[PDB]
Amino acid sequence: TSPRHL
Amino acid sequence: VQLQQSGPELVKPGASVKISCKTSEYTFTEYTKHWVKQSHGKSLEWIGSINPNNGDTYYNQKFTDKATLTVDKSSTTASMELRSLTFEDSAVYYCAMGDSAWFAYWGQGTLVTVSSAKTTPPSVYPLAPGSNSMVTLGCLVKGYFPEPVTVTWNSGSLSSGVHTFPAVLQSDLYTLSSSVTVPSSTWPSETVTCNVAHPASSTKVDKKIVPRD
Amino acid sequence: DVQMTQTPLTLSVTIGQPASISCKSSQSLLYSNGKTYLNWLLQRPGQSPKRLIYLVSKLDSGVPDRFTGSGSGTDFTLKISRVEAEDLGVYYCVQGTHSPLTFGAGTKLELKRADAAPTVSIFPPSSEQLTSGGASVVCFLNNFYPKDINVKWKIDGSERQNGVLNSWTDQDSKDSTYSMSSTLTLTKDEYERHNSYTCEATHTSPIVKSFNRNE
Repeated sequence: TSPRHL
Repeated sequence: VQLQQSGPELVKPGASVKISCKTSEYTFTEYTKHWVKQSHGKSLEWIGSINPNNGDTYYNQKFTDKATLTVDKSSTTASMELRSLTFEDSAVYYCAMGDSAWFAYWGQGTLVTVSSAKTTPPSVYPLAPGSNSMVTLGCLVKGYFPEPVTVTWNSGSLSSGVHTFPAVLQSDLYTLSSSVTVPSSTWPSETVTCNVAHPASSTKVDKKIVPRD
Repeated sequence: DVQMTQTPLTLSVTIGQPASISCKSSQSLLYSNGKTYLNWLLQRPGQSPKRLIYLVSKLDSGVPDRFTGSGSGTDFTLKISRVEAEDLGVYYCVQGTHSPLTFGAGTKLELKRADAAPTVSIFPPSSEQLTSGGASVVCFLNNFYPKDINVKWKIDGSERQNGVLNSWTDQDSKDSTYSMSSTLTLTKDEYERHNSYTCEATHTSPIVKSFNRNE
């Protein structure tokens, strides 16, 4: 996954 | 890969400015692009980040005040418009990669000077010895505004023994100097030149370092 | 905003010796997918950041192996087992689990080496600048170590203090030395009013260079 801000 | 940032900008206080960033290879245009502000002599701050796919923008609340992030239709160029500029907005602004390539690739520019002065192109003066193994020449570049100035020796052929010293502001104008050290046999037989470029004043000088008497 | 406390703020290391930089965070950096988004960056002055460690411990594609990163939750450490001249610059931690992304203050890493004298050079005002009615005597103190060094200016034997401008460089990435420029700027009239001009480096000290206007 990923933070969306990243 | 590369990020290619637009160039140095001089902007009057009150105005706005837009800084762009072009992706070199198609493969990274989808990636999230980040924007970071480094104030002179200082540390790093996160401005925000844009998703070139859909356009989603994520801001550090400190800058909603001040930064808008868009992307062209290709998503090959991510821009940042800084609105209503104050003196505290003078800094370097970077553009950096995101997603699984988070902060692996950074652009190079961009210096923003917020000021009301006109540009002043530098004077350039040659520094020749004039009274052992090697000889040190020099290039004095005095009284210009704003920053930056680029200095090169023989269009980049000379890089080994070069020292370009940081500029210092002296009552509205910047002065820098550059030294170069070559072998004594090289000079004055062959040619040594500082090339000095001041883009804000579209100025370029190619000063030959001829010996004195 | 996650506060990122980096320590120490400066570092000075003899080449071959190790270095260590710590990063402590006000919040945990563990993300709900089990990954911790903490990077280690290096910046050489004027240049742009380069990535060294991502996800706390993974080396980026090109990075030497004396670099290691460890930690979890709120304490992270970057370690260099043998430091070299190339490693100079400013190291930051940055977290990206939480928003806004936040960086440490930085860590300037300074290399230690054996003492070195400046090679000092003096340059009389150019004729081009004299034509314009000013005179700048430029002095260069190049490739010296340790970083602390001073210039004094002697016009005709005595110390002059008005008219000086000084600029220091950062450490060199190959020989790990330092360099300096000093400019005494007189008016053409004041300059043609004296004969002997001296540039004196206090640091093997002192080191002087002169010229005579009449020659």
